Amino acid sequence: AQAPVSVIGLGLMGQALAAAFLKAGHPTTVWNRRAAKADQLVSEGATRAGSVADAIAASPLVVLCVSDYGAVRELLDPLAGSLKGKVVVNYTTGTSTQARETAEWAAGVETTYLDGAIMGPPPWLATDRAILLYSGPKAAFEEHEATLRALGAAGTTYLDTDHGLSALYDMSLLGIMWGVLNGFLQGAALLGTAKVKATTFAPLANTLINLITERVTAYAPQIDEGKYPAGDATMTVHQDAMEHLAEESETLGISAEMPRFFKALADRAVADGHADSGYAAMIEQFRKP
Amino acid sequence: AQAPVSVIGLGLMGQALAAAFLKAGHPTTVWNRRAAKADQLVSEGATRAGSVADAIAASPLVVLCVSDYGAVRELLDPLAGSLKGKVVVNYTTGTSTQARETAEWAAGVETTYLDGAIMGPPPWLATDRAILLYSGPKAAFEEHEATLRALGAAGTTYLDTDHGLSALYDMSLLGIMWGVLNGFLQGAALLGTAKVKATTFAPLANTLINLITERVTAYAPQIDEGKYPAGDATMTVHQDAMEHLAEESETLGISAEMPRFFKALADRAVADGHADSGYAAMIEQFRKP
Repeated sequence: AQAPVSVIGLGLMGQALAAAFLKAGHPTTVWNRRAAKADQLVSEGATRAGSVADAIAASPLVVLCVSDYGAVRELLDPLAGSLKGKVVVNYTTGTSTQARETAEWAAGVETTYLDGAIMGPPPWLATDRAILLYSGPKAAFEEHEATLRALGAAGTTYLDTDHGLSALYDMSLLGIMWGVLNGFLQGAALLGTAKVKATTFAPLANTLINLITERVTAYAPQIDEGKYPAGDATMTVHQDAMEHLAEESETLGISAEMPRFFKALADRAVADGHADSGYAAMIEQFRKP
Repeated sequence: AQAPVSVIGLGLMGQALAAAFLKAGHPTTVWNRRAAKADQLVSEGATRAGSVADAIAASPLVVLCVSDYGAVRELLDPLAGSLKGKVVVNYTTGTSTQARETAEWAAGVETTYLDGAIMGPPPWLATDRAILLYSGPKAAFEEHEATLRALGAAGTTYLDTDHGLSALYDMSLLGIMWGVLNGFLQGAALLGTAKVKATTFAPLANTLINLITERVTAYAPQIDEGKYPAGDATMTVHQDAMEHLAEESETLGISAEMPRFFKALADRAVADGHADSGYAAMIEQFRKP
C-alpha cells in the first residue's frame, strides 16, 4: 500500500505488469483500449480506470506498455498538462531514436519520464529470470525503486540518463534471442528427419548454449582491441563447416536458407582478408551498413 | 599408458586431441601431411610417424581428424588390409551422409569404425566443458571408452549404431553456435555505436543466453506436438520487434541483413496463418526446402 501505480496498456506484458504490482500490495489501476482485457485483473482486486485520464489521475506512477511508440504518443499527447508531478515509465518496445524523442516531448511538458525495457517473456516477470533496464533521471528511478523492484528485484538495473539506452539494449539482446531460437529450430528441423524429438535435442542444445557463453566472453575483448586471433578455429574452418551444414540441410530436405546466410557472411569475412582470423573478425561484417 | 593411440591430422583440433592423449599418459603417435605442425607435440613426448602406415601400425586405436571426409578417403582407402585388429575413430566434420558412406566402406574392409563429433573449440578438450559424441558399434565404444575419456569424461557420449547420427547432431549444434555468436556480434555492433565496449555487454548477453534456454525448453514439446500456443508472445509481437531491430540497425548505420532476414522468416510464418501462434511455429519455416 501507500504506493499506487497505474498500468496503461493491458496486453500480455501489460497484464503481467499489473499482476506483479497487485500481488506486491500496490493499489493498481489498469486501463486498456478493449475494456474486456482488464476484467481478470479487476476481479482480482485491480481498479479499472474508465479512461486514460482516470488511470493517469489514480497514481503518481504511470506505467506504459503498448504495441508501438506511435500508440505511446497518441495516449500521452492529449494529457501533456495532466502529467505534473508524476513519473512515466514506458516499457513499450521501440528504437533508441523513438525513446529519445518521447523524452524530448516529456522534457517539454515538464514531466519525469523513464524508458524501460523488459527482456524476456511475461512469465519471467516477478521471478528470478526477470530483467528490466531503465534509462533517464536517476533520481526518479530511486524514488520508485521499491515499487519498480516488485517486477523483479535482482533483475532491475538502472542504465543511465540517455533515454535511448534502454531501447538500444533491448534491441541488442533481442538479436541474441532470435539467433538462439532460430539456431535451435534449424537444429531441431534436422534431427527430426531422423525421427529425433525436439525434446530429446533440447537438453543437448541447452548444454551447448550455456557453454558458448565462454566463447562469447572470449571474443568480446577481441572485438574491442580489433585483433582477431584464431585460437579456436580460423574463418576458413567456420566457412567449411557452414558449407557442410548448408549441404546437410538441402540433402535432408529442410530449409538451408539460414546456413546459406551464415556462409555468405563468412564469405565476406574471408573476402576482407580474414580467412585465418577467429570468428571475432565477423564484427566487421555486422558493422557494414 | 598401456593404451597406445594414433592421431592422424594435426591441425588445431587434431593437435588438441593428441595433446589430451599425451597428457593422460597415452603413448601417442602423431602424423600430419605437413611435418612441422607436429614438432611442438614431439618435444612434449609424442612420437612422430613418418607415414600414415607407421601411424596405423603404431597403435590399435587410430583417431582421425582431417580437413574433410575427402581426405579421410584419401588416407584410409589405401589401408584396407592394414586395418585389421584396429579401431578407427573419425572426428572429422561432415554430413550425416558422408559419415555413413565412410561407415559402410569400413564394414567392407572389416574394420571397426566410430564416427565422432567434437562440439566446441579445441581448448575445451580434456576439461569439464568438452562435448564428444560417438556413433557406431557400442562394443567398440565401450572397449575404448577410458582412452576416449582423456578428451573429456563428462562429454564422452555414445549416440547409437547409426554412424551419421554424430554428424547430424554435430550439424544441428553448429547452427546454434553461429546463431548465438552472430546475435552477439549484431548486438555488439549496435551497442558499439553508443560507445558500449563489447566486454561490458558480454556478461549481460551471457545472462540472456542462459535465460533463453528456458524458452528453448518450453518450445521443445510444442515442436513435437505440432501445436504452437502463444502464451508468451504471438508471431505478431515477434514480427513487430524484428522490424524495430531492423529499423534500429539501419538508423545506426550498421547491418540490417540479419534482422531483415529474421523478419522474412517471421513474415513467412504469418503468411502461413501463424500470426497468433508462438515462436515454436517457425519450425515449419525451417522444414521448407
